[PDB]
Amino acid sequence: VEYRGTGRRKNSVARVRLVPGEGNITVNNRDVREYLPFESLILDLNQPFDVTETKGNYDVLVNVHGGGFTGQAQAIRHGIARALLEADPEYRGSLKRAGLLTRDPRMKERKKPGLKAARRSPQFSKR
Amino acid sequence: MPRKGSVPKRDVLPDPIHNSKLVTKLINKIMLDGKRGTAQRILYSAFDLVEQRSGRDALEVFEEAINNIMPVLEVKARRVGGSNYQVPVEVRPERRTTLGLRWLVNYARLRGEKTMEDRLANEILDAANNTGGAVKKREDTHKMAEANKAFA
Amino acid sequence: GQKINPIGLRVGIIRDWEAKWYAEKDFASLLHEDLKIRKFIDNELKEASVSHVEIERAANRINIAIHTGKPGMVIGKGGSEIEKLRNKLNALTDKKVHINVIEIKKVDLDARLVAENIARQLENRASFRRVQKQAITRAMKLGAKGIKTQVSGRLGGADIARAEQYSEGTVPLHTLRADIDYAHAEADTTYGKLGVKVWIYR
Amino acid sequence: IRFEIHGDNLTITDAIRNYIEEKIGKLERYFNDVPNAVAHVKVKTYSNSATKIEVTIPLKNVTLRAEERNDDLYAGIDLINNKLERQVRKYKTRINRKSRDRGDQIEIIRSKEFSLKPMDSEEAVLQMNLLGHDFFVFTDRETDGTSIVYRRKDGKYGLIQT
Amino acid sequence: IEIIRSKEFSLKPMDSEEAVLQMNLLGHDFFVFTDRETDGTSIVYRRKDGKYGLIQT
Amino acid sequence: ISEIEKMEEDGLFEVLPKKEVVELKKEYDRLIKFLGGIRDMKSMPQALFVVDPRKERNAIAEARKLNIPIVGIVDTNCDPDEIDYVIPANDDAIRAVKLLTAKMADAILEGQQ
RNA sequence: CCAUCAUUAAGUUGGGCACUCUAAGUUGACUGCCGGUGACAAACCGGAGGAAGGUGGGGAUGACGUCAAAUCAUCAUGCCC
Repeated sequence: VEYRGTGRRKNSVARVRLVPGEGNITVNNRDVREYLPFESLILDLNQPFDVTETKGNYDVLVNVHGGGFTGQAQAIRHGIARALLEADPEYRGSLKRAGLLTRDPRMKERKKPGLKAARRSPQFSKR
Repeated sequence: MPRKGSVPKRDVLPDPIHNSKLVTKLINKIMLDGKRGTAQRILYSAFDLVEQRSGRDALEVFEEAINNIMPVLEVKARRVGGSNYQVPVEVRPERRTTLGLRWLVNYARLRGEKTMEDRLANEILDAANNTGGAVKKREDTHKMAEANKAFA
Repeated sequence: GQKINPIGLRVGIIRDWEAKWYAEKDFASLLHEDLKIRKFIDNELKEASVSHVEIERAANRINIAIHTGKPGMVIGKGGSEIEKLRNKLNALTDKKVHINVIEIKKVDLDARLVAENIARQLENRASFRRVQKQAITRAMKLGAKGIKTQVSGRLGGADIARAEQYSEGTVPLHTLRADIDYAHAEADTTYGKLGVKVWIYR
Repeated sequence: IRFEIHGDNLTITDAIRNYIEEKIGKLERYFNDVPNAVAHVKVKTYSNSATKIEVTIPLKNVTLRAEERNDDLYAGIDLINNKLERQVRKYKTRINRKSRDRGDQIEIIRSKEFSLKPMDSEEAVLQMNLLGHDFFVFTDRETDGTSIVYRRKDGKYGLIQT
Repeated sequence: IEIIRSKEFSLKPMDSEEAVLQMNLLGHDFFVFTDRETDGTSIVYRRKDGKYGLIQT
Repeated sequence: ISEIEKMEEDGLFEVLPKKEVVELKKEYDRLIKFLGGIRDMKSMPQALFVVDPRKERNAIAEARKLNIPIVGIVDTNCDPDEIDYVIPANDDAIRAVKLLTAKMADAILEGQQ
């Protein structure tokens, strides 16, 4: 059993799979606490399968790609959310109402020319 | 759009340790220059000294300390010209939450010790014991807005 | 305001290229051979009702397509001047093979012709407002939809320059569907240079 | 109250550099009682007609522009300082109207009048529908009495005679 | 055909407050009376608003 | 209106955007709102029949400039000077209209044959 | 680009795994769809429907015109030298 979902946020793609077992993540073939830096946002990263209560059910073992640590995280909780709707397909409203299953809504904004960087206009003296 | 109407205020994510929204909002205000981890580690080492110098867990102590910080009257200036132009106005509940967090951090940065390991926790136990520096400017607002009470 | 030229929006969006070759290595020098023979074709033809040219290059057989609102004048008398052009065009570059020419109907609805033939109605110095109105009234008479044209500097012979435009018809300069064609000529009147723009549509 | 002076094709002297600050400078120093600003003086010669003088003094809210197209660069500033002194008084009396004496501190039944008129009951139904009104009061054409056609809670019509 | 049932009433002088009282004591949405002080025929009615309206005829 | 209803009974209707379908139909009803009775009329009239010169004073002012003869229902608060062919009748009642505007509508039918 | 095969120095090699990913040619979001009491007058307000929701985010595009605004040193040319 391999329920393989994908997930994107902030220029960082994250594809997951779901092998049965218990809750244990193997992001880039290594431990999460030695890969994700400070362990705070991991309990916010466990929010999507919290509402389906499949804690001791699924090992995931993500292969992540690109971005940063808050771009790799917040993309595997969106990663397994596309995979949780092929594990519990009737539980789509439990994830739609609370968070995870929305999107990659927003990335960095374009630097316009004639300007310092990304909508921050430069200082002028004489008003 | 602050003249089409009001801006839609957005949701935050509560802390994992204390399971509190109020802790994460304290993380974001002590987050100087976008550094999330290097400021969150300091708060996670600025309530252990709280729980060392008092037996109670700090999630009780935090919401007990900020109640000696959060004022109930403030001053909004109305352009009346030659009048006092300082109307004592009560505080909305959203600004009631925020402005206590502001005074708690802005006077934690002006103590004798250098580490915010114990710059923060000293002012919390002062605010837990209704004393210190962030408490005494609430009384300064309660000696300013409560002195010009002719504009209720 | 600062209206940019209407072709520049649409090059590739709703139009195509006046040069359609490719060269990865040595892109620079054989790009100069284009505007060598964009100056040179504009030298000896000297308003032979030429609207614009196209250049395509492939395997040292480099093509040149000219439109020539008066066709046959570049050809000559049964392939005379078209062969008299390749006697110099094949010397300024190496090959210049397969020089040819196609024809266009509606000789003065292409905007390169419309700007040019009334700019040459200014060296004789006669009634610039009618020189405007000759172009507008004839435009949708011949089958156009929207017409717009102006003359900018030393207007009428005076000192202070004044723009003077005349318009009717749908000229959607901001709509990206529109096949707007403009042109700019350099009509001298021996008291400066008059500038004249046009805008045709369909 | 500096003077970034610069002349288009005119060499600036030093006799101008004392005549400016006495008139452009000092007569606006006692205006704007908290001053920190920079002036700008252009002198643009035109060989065909004359010179011109442009003096721009920006401030907190409203700037101060004036122009003279004279050729005398000493008599023209006698008119620039005249236009400058007028514009400051416009600015100050705009903001010196602070002195304004401002001292701080049942069921209504709307009547709709109608004039009673004689008609058929069918006519009263027609006119009542043309307004969507649930009540129409008229004098009956044949009976002569005051009649009220109304729409019941039934949705059917009822007729009252008063 | 449509039959409109007539309810005959005899017009009487009273206060507007009295007309409200009597109209409520029947639950009627319309009460027509002659105004005590103005002398004119008045119709107190309940609007689609639920509020009262007063018409003078 | 002789063209826009022809425009959607044939093709050139599937390729259009679904909101341009709306304004081509939002134009379509608003034509037959005002010009619905002038659907098949292509020339000037030779007589005009008005129910009220007060509320329809814009029509009567155009009638007297074209020298078109005019007939109309007038009453109190109506000027009979601009009407050449005067019908004094009531105007704020339906049967006063309908049992009087029908015979004038009937007046042309036995003028045909 | 390597879940399932391993001889992983990782050759990401053998097969091709082509599946996901990525890289490019196209289907789709508009007040289409409901409810308000809100009366029809469009909107607004609150839902659901999709990943996306109210010109989605951003770019390009700058009306008539104002300033004898700025370049005769990118060029081009009237006049003067």
